[PDB]
Amino acid sequence: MSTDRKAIIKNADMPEDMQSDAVEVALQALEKFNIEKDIAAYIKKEFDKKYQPTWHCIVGRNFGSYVTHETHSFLYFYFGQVAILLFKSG
Amino acid sequence: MSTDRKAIIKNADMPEDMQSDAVEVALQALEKFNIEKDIAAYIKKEFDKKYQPTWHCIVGRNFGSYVTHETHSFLYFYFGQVAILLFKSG
Amino acid sequence: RKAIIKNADMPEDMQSDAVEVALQALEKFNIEKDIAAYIKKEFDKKYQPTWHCIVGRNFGSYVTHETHSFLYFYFGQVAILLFKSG
Amino acid sequence: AIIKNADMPEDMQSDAVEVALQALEKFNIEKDIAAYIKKEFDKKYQPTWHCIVGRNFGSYVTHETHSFLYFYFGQVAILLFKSG
Amino acid sequence: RPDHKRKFRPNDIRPVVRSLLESRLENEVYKADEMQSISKEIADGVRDRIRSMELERYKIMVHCMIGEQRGQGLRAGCKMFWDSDTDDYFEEVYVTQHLFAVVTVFGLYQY
Amino acid sequence: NSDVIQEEVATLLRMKFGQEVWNPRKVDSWVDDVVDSVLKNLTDLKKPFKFVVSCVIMQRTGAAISTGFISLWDNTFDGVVHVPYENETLHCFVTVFFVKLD
Amino acid sequence: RVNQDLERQCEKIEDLKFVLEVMHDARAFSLDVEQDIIDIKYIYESIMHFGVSVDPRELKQAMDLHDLWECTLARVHETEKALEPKKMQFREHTRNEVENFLVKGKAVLKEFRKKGPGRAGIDLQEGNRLRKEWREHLVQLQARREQLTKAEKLFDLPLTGHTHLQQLNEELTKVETVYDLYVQWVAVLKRWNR
Amino acid sequence: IKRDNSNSSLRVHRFHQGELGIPPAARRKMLNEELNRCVMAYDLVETIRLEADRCLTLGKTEDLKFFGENIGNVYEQVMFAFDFVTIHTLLNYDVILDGPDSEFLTVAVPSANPVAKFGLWVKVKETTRSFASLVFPVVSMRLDPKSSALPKLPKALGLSKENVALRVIQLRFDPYGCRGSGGREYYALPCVIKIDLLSFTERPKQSGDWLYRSETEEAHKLHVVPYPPPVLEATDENPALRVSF
Repeated sequence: MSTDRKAIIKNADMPEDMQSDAVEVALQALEKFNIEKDIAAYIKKEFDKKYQPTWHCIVGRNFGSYVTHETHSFLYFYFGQVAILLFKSG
Repeated sequence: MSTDRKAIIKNADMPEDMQSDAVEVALQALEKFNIEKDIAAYIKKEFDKKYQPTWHCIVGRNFGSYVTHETHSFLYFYFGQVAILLFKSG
Repeated sequence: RKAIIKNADMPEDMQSDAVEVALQALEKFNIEKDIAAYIKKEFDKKYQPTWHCIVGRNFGSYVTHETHSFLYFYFGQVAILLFKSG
Repeated sequence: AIIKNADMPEDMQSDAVEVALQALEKFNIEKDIAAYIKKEFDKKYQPTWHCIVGRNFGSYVTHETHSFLYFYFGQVAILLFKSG
Repeated sequence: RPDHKRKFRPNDIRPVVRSLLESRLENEVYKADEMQSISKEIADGVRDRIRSMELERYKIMVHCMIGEQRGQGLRAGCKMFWDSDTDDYFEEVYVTQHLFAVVTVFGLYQY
Repeated sequence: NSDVIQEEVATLLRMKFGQEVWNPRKVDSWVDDVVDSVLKNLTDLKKPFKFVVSCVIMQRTGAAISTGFISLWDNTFDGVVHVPYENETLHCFVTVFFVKLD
Repeated sequence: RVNQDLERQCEKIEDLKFVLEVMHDARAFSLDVEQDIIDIKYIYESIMHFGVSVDPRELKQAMDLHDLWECTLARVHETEKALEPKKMQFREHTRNEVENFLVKGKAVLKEFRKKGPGRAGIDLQEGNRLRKEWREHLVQLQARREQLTKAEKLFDLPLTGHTHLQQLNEELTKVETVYDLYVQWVAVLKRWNR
Repeated sequence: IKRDNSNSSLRVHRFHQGELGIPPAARRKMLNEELNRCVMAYDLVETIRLEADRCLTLGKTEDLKFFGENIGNVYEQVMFAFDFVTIHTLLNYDVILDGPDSEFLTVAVPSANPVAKFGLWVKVKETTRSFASLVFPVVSMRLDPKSSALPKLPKALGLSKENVALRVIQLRFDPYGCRGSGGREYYALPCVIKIDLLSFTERPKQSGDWLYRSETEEAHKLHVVPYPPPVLEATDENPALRVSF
């Protein structure tokens, strides 16, 4: 738990608290562990828990950015030093 | 499959035939485009056309991604230095 | 006093930070070894890796621009180069 | 022809013989020799090489596995490395 | 050339902007007249707040635009002319169930 | 003049948004088109000065809108132009600034 | 131990399922496996560069570990080619059995709707007893579906529904839950009448 | 700027405008430097031909073709010197006017035993006119129409245009003739002349101590006007002209 991240984020077609929870789940996974693969496993449990199966997440600082979204179910955001993407598809 | 286009292809949850089709769609996209985003986009276009929505594909070098995929909806492979992942969700 | 600067693709604020870093490194440290390793250590640990930096008094170079990471300057009789690579 | 620092196999050093030969024969100012070494080594052994040339210097290692070389020719020395 | 402590850089005021916007969307729904009133309040309050902040020799212009929510996909265009050695500019996009808002703020320096 | 700028920018907005109907795939393209064309116009006007142009698009099936602005400063040099419009499918609002480089 | 597992025989359907699932998991985590191999060779090369004298046979083992893992993976498909006629017989047997059980469960649901205790000619206590018997039969059907779920996991079937299908499955689970709540309400009524 | 981040030791801070419609004299001197180093490169060319002839007497063909490519490259850089100077002569055009003035810029190099000549004419004001055949003071080269009855040069030049320019180049050598020396009935002589027409973009905007033009990269690319265009060749007026030199 740190909750000190200042976002540089601009992409949105989805509910608002689900934006906030996407942010919080993604950042909290990094908070809790220094272990990246387990961080991603936590990400998938935590956000398919908070906003229903199924969400698919890709984490890193080198990758392209375009996916297909369930309508009003995608967030694209940047935090810390990592580009993070979280969309619902199924 | 030119020598400059040699790749290692060892990861798959797919039937072999469309795995073979992946070779020529990669060849066509790398001939039509050289920006990795554009190559992936044309691969996405032709592949989702032949195999229906919805596919998701990614290329990057700082990889973290762990997905809840349905059966026979997973594929992962390198173009030498180029890392490519592909699956079905949507 | 002030360094002769001819190159740039990198922000001004941490240009000023790098100038003060060179000030401190020259003040306490006086060998290319210790000054260079020092500046590498602080500049990595506060601007994230991986900076690679070449410090010395007579050399020459060009390789290629590194995306928004580009600097080549002089002070005194020594010259310094700094960049992203990995 | 001085070589005492390396993080390499030895065959690339066999190639490095000739690339240093042409680097010396063609160019003398280091600003362009660095770029020439970059082109040759990147076309032969992939990106991304980076090269530094000097003739009285001290450099300590900062890289990752099998990505270091450091050699002198007479007074002048040349350094090369993968990083990204 | 104002520095880290003195150059206008977007990291300082944007958290304040987002906090204020989220605090003010707690108890409102889109309504074009009051949305316009909120636009005037945002513009003049932000301009006077930064003028009372006095970042060294900087002048700031604000764009505000609040629309009734429809959940569309949008990606903005950005190009301009600048002496942005010290000048700066940034954007922000947010979506609420009652409205969407897009903010485009530029900032220049007395060269 | 401010009205001259307003009418010229309105003319270009007519020429760019005459019949276009909403599709984000094309809406982002029109955003880029407006930015490109109006900055081209302001670059045709370029003196050693500063030009600022913004473009905003929204869709209508029963919605509303209202705009307004005030500025406070030592009011000598800077200026601002506001141009509203609406068409087949979309409202188009473009605000133009000119800044005198000191 | 894997070398010995391929060198022996595993023809028995449980041991056959065990070695194929182990192979599949190894393929799933051979990222981690080859990661360990690369890291071990990496640190050992660091030791060699620093010049510490270590067993040459340890070096031979270290280099041959990855090579024999590759030969092991080749031997996996070599063995799977021969095994393929056998295991396949089991496979579609389980898809057909699971699909037929689901269809027969739909038919049993229709038969329960037609023959339920809500029809006339049954006393209240007799109707409640018949409802309890139907609930016990549904519990037995749930146990049978759990056994066939074990079969599905042993025979590589996607257990869950998919998007709309899984939320329909969750709706059915909620129907079972509210049936349990109605059983609890029946118990409350039993307390009330006592 | 000097920002002293010590305990309390003071700071140095002062900015100023720089310069007016800057006096460019250092840049004419730079152009002269370009000319002189062209001359010295030429001198190196003669020296290397002398030692190349030494090798020709001996038979070191390797060095022969070596010098071949090298001095070929040298002439190539000489060409870049010419158009490089051309671009900056375009650049230095504007702020110098204390008023409407003359339209001459010609240089011959070297002063003694010349080997190359540069000359250029550009139209200056909106308050300008058009006149007869072009007069080049130092160049000692004459351009005239086909018949003396013609008051001016043929119309295909575009004398009515305001943003037009024309230039003359002489060379005391034949660089490219070394490549196609085989297969010839005839042999050349070391003399090359060059004539061409040019155009530019903006009559700039003068106000106060400052003066503005187009700034972008397109403002920094040459606008070549080859002569004569086929469209103007289709006109009954023949664009042929008298050449004396």
